[PDB]
Amino acid sequence: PFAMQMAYRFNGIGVTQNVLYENQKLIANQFNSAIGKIQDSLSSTASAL
Amino acid sequence: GVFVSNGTHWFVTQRNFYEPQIITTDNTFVSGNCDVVIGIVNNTVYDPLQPELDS
Amino acid sequence: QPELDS
Ligand SMILES: *[C@@H]1O[C@H](CO)[C@@H](O[C@@H]2O[C@H](CO)[C@@H](O)[C@H](O)[C@H]2NC(C)=O)[C@H](O)[C@H]1NC(C)=O
Ligand SMILES: *[C@@H]1O[C@H](CO)[C@@H](O[C@@H]2O[C@H](CO)[C@@H](O)[C@H](O)[C@H]2NC(C)=O)[C@H](O)[C@H]1NC(C)=O
Ligand SMILES: *[C@@H]1O[C@H](CO)[C@@H](O)[C@H](O)[C@H]1NC(C)=O
Repeated sequence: PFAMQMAYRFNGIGVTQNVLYENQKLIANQFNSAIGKIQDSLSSTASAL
Repeated sequence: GVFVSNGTHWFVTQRNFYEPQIITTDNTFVSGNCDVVIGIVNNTVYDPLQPELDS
Repeated sequence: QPELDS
């Protein structure tokens, strides 16, 4: 499952895996907003390519 | 490791090899209560100290 | 600390 994979990936950077399970919806919201900001600041005329 | 289940009983294994064991308080740690984890499961956590030690 | 008491 995806949440268990992300919890194991928090162990690699030195955070215990209960920090993901206790903050799962906040982390999902921050990811879903960061992808949208990537899409916004790419869709406009900021030629980063 | 991870928690697994053979259909009825719950074990704990390592991630890269199947080697199940009995869930005690030496394979686990405790942080919080059971109303914030999405997908929690009722089971028994065995204690390796009380049933052998009385005196 | 207290839990060896019988
Ligand atoms: C799931 O694991 C449990 C734990 O080993 C199995 O229970 C054992 O079943 C055997 C039958 O072959 C008995 O001799 C043991 O005494 C049982 N152990 C305990 C602690 O009850 C159970 O059979 C497994 N289930 C499946 C479907 O494999
Ligand atoms: C897991 O265990 C808890 C603790 O017994 C269960 O919570 C109880 O559930 C019953 C039935 O819904 C309620 O009548 C009790 O008031 C609950 N007690 C507490 C302290 O929450 C929970 O339902 C169990 N979950 C499963 C899937 O078995
Ligand atoms: C996991 O998915 C099933 C359907 O595939 C769903 O019924 C269940 O509620 C899901 N588990 C959780 C904890 O939401």
